[PDB]
Amino acid sequence: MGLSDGEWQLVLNIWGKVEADVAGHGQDVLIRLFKGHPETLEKFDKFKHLKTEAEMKASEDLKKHGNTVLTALGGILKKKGHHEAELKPLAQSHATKHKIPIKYLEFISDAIIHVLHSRHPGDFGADAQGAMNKALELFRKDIAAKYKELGFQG
Ligand code: HEM
Repeated sequence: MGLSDGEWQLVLNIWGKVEADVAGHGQDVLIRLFKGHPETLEKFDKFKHLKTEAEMKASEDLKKHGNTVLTALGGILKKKGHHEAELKPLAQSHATKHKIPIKYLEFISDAIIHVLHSRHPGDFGADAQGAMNKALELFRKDIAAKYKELGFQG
């Protein structure tokens, strides 16, 4: 499931573009996630009134969440697979406190890739697409294993 050094370089180069506007990218990720998979939105009582894309884009609170999520994921990606320390608290909260179904991590991975195509079509070529897919697959695989270790089957 690992990535080569070259693959990690493609991942971190496109992530570098995300880092120019972490909150905005993160907002767009959550908009894609919530619109495409409304069951995910249901996990956020505070966002229940957000129905349209425009309403979601207008929400500074959703933007803050976008920043939270992509800040943590960026920290994980920069470790190039050596992310035990970063993954531990995230698995613990999402498995045992928030109880977020493991499938939703696939949905958010898809959403990240959608946003990268949307914002960076010139710089997100097929090699970067493949490498980013591998990186998100590794993250998902590792956090799914932790979910089970923690006793969360959802
Ligand atoms: C790339 C995947 C994700 C990352 C990096 C991520 C990151 C985080 C971080 C850093 C926090 C705050 C600290 C904590 O409680 O752990 C958090 C809180 C939370 N996350 Fe996630 N998250 C991810 C995916 C999801 C998904 C897919 C959902 C639900 C659909 C979700 C639901 C929550 C909820 C309900 C909270 C508590 C919200 C609050 O009370 O403010 N997360 N997330």
